[PDB]
Amino acid sequence: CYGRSMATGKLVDIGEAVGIVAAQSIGEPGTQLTMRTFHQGGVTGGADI
Amino acid sequence: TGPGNRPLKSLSDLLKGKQGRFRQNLLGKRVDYSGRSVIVVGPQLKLH
Amino acid sequence: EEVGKALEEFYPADNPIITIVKSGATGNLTQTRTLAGMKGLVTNPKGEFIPRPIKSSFREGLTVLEYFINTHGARKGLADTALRTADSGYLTRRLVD
Amino acid sequence: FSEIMMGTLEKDTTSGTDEALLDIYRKLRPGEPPTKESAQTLLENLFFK
Amino acid sequence: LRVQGPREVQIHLVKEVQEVYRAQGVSIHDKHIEVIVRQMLRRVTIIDS
Amino acid sequence: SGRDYEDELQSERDYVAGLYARLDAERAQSQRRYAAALREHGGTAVERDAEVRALAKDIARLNVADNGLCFGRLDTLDDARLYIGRLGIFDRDNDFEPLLLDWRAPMARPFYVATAANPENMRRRRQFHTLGRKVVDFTDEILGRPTGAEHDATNDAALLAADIVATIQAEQDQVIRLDHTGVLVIEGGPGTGKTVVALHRVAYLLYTYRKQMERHGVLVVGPTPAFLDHIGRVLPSLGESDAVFMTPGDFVPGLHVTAEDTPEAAEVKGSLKILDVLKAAVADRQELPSEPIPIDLSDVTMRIDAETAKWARDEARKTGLPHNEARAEFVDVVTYVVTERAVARIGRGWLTRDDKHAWEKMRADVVGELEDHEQFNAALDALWPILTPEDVLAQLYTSHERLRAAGAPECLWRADGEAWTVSDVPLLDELVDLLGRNKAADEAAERERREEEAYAAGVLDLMVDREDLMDDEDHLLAQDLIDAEELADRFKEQDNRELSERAAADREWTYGHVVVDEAQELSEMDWRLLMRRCPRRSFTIVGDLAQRRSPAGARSWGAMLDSYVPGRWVYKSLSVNYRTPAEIMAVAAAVLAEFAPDATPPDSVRACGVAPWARQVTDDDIASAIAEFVSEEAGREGTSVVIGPPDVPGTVPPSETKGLEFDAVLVVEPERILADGPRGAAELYVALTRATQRLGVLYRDALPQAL
Ligand SMILES: [Mg+2]
Repeated sequence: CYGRSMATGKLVDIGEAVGIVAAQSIGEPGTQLTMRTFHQGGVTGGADI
Repeated sequence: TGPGNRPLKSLSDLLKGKQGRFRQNLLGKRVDYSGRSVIVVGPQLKLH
Repeated sequence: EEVGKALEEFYPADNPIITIVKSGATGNLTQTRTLAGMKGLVTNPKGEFIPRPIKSSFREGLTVLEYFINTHGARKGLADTALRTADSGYLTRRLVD
Repeated sequence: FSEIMMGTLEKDTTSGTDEALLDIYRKLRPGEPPTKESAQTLLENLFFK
Repeated sequence: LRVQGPREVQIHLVKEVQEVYRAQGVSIHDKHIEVIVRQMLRRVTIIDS
Repeated sequence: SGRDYEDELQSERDYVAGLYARLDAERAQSQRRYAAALREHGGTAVERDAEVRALAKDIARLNVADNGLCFGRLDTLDDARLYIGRLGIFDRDNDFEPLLLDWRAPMARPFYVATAANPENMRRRRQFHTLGRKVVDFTDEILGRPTGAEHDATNDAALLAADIVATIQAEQDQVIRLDHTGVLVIEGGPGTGKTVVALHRVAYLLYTYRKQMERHGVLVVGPTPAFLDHIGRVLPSLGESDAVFMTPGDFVPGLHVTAEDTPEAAEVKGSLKILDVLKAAVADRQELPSEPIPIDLSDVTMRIDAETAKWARDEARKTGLPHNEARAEFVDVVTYVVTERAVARIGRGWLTRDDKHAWEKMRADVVGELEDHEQFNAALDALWPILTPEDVLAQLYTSHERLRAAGAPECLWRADGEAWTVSDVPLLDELVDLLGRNKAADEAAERERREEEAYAAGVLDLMVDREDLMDDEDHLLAQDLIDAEELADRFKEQDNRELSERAAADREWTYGHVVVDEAQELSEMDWRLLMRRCPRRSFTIVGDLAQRRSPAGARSWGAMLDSYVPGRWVYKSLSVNYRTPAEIMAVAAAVLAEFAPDATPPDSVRACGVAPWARQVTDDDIASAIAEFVSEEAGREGTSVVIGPPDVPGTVPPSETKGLEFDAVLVVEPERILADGPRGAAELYVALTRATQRLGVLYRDALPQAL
C-alpha cells in the first residue's frame, strides 16, 4: 500500500520507519509558509485569511 | 511531615514528580568518540 | 515591473550577469533588477510599504535617505528569520509525536 | 467637560478629604492602624516632598 | 465526516493540506500526508452496547 | 413612476454595472498577483510577507465592498456629479478623475453634512436602495427651495412644495447641525416628520465622530429597526459590523420576551420604587431556620440554632457585599462557630486555651471535615442560597407571603412565575448587580493552559543552543526573542467575532451612542438600564409625549432625563405640520382637547384636495365594507391601510402602525379603540394622525364626543 520508497525507488522493506520520515518531510519546508504576524499589537489576525 | 512543614516522599512519589523515571529528555546526550572542525571544499574527493 | 522587463530584454544572451541567472546556476532576475535596474519599494518598521521608492540601483549607489530607509527591512529580517523557526519546530514536533 | 469623569464621581462612594485619605492609607498600608495623622502624612511624603 | 463518512473526510483533509503546500510553492508526495492523516481517524465512539 | 424616472433608474443601473465590472477586473488582477506572489516571489521573506499581506488586505476590502458598492449621488451647483460608494474608483488613463468617491473622503462630506438651509454648494442629493449588485430604486432630495418635480418614496418634497418653507428648513437645519454631543431630545408633533430629522441627525453625528465610535459601537432601541435600516443604508460598514438593535424586551441577552403586562402591574413594576422591593426580596432569602438544624458531624452530634444564624446574617449584612459575595462571610462565620463548638466537645476539657500545636490542628481537622460534609452544606444552602434573577423573581411572584415581606403591592400577583413580560426584563437585568458572582474560577482551563505552556517550553528546549552552534557566526535564535508563554498562545484558538455580535452577547458592554425611537414608551427602569449601558451620556432620543400607550411610559422628558444629566440635556421641538392635511390636523386637535387644557399643537399650513369622510355600520356590514374599501383604494394608487382592533380580521392594530405613514387610512369603530385602557384616546389620536392624504371613519352609532 505504501509502495515505492521515495529515497531509493524500490518497494519499501519490512521495518521502514515511514511515520518519522513523513513527519520530517512535512515539517522541513514549514519555514517557507506564511505565518501569523509577529507584532504583539493590533487587532486579531483572523479577519484577513 | 517531620522537621519543618515538608512532607515525606512516599514510594509512589518516586514515579510521579518532575524528577524521576518514565520521563523523556528533550535535551540530547553528549557522546564520546566525537569531534568537530571547520569544513573546506575538496573537489578531488569522490561522493563516498 | 516594467523596468525589470526592460532590463531583461536589454541584456545580451552571453552577458555573465544574466548568464549566471538564466542557466539556473545561481540567483534570480529580481536580484539582477535590484543590482542594475532599481531597488524599488521598501517597508516601514511596521511592515508597510513606503510610498516613495528607491529609484536608484546599487550600481549607481543609493543616496543617504534611500539607504537609511532601506536599512529597516534588513534589520527586520534578522529577527524575522529567527522567529520563523519556532512555529516550524512546533508543528514538526506535533507531527513527529 | 467630560461625562466619564462626572460618572466616575457619581459612582464614587467616598466623601470628604479625610475619608479619601483614610481609604488611600488603608490601601497602601493594609496592616497598619487607621490613624488620621499617618493617613495625611504618607501621601505628602510619597510624591510631593 | 458526518455526511460522507471516513473515506471522504480523509481525502478532504489530504486535498486541503496539499492545496496549501502547493499554493505556497512546496512539493510533498501525497503519501507522506496520508501517513499522518491515517492516525487521526483510528477510533470509534460507542453510543450503545 | 414616469417614463423619465424609469430612464433615470436604467441609466443609474448601467453606471453601477460599469462600476461593478471595473471592480471585478481589479479583483481578478489582485487575485492573480496574490497567487503569483505566494508562489514565486523570489525576494526576501519580509518583502514577500509585506506584498502578500497588502494584496490579501486589498482583496478582502474588495470582497467587503461587493455588497452595495454605490450609496447615492450628489449634484453640484457647478453641474458636476459625484458618486459616493464603499470604495474609491479612479480612471488611470483619464488623469484619475474619480468615478466613485469613498464615503470617508473629504469631497463626500456634503453627503452627510449638507442640509437644505445650509447646502455645501450642492443642488440635489440622491440615495440608492441597493440590493446586492442591483438597485431597487432611488430617492431624491433637494438641498434648497423645493421644486415639486422630484421623485421619492416619502414624497416629502411634494408635500413641502404644496417664508413658511424657509422657516421649516431653518428649524430642521438648526436641529440637525447642532454641535452638542450629549443627550439630545427631539419631539415634534404629528405630521411634522420628526423621523426624517432624527435620521439625518443620527447620520451627521455618526459621520462626524466616526473615528471615535468605530470601536464603541451604536445601540438602536425601538419597536422596529428602521433606524438601524437607515444606518446600514447610509453607513453600511457601521450597520453591518458595529450597530446593534434591541427592542425594550430584548435588554437581557438570550431572552426574547414578547408578553405584555396589565397596567396595574406594569405601572409599578416599571418605576424606580421597585429597587427597594428588589433589595428587600433578596434580603428575605437571607432567612433563618424555624427549628434547630442537626449538623451531625461524623463523631459528635452538632446543632445550629437561630441565634448563630442571626449573628452570621448580621456579619454578612454588615459587610454590604452582594449576595453571592457575602455568602463567603456568612459561611465563614458559621463554620468558625460550629468548629469552635465541635472542638470544645471533642477534646473534652483538655485542649482549651492550649498552644497552637493542638487546638489549631483540631480546628483544621474539623474545618476540613465540614467542607466535605454533605448535610452541613445542604443546611447552609437551606438558608442564604445561591440566587439568580430568574429564580428570585419566580419564587417571589409565586409565593404570597414573600410579597408582603418585600412590600410589593398585591396587584403584581400571578400564578406562574416563569411567564416573563417585557416589564420583567429590566428587573432581571438589575438583579445581576444585586446578586453578583461567587468569585467564579476555572480549573480545567488552567490545567490546559499549563500543559500548553509546558509543551511550548519543550519545543523551545528542542532547538539547538548557542553553546554548540555550527554556523559561521553567531546570530539571533528563537529562544532570544520568544518565550514559552508567548509561543504557546501563538497556536491557540484566538476566536474572533464581529463587534455587533460580540457586544450583543455582553450585558456589561458600554456603547458609544444610543438611539431611542418612540422614547415615550420607556419607563424609569428602562432608562436606568440604558443609561447604565452608555456612560458617555451620548443619546439621540425621539418620540412624542402625547402618543404613549404603555401606562408606565415617561410622563415627560424632564422626569426621565434629569436624574442622570440634570441641566445638561438639550431639547428641540419641531413646529410646523405639513405631512398631514388641515382637516386631519383639526380632527387630531379635537381628540387632543381631551389630553391637556392647552396642548399647543403643530399648526398646519397645507390642505388636501378632498375632505375626510365618515359613515355608520349596520347589520354587520363591516366584513364586506373593509374588503370593498381596500379593493377600491389599493387598485387605484398608493398605499392604503385599515386600522382597528384585532376583533376585525382586516385591521392592523395600533401597536404596529405607529411608525408608518400611508396615503389613505380607514379607522373602524373608534369607540372600541377609545375603550382600550387609559391610553385609548392616545391610540385613536395616533391612528387618526397616520393619514397623510385621505381619512375614512366607520362608527357604530355616533361619532366620538370630541368629534
Ligand atoms: Mg555559513
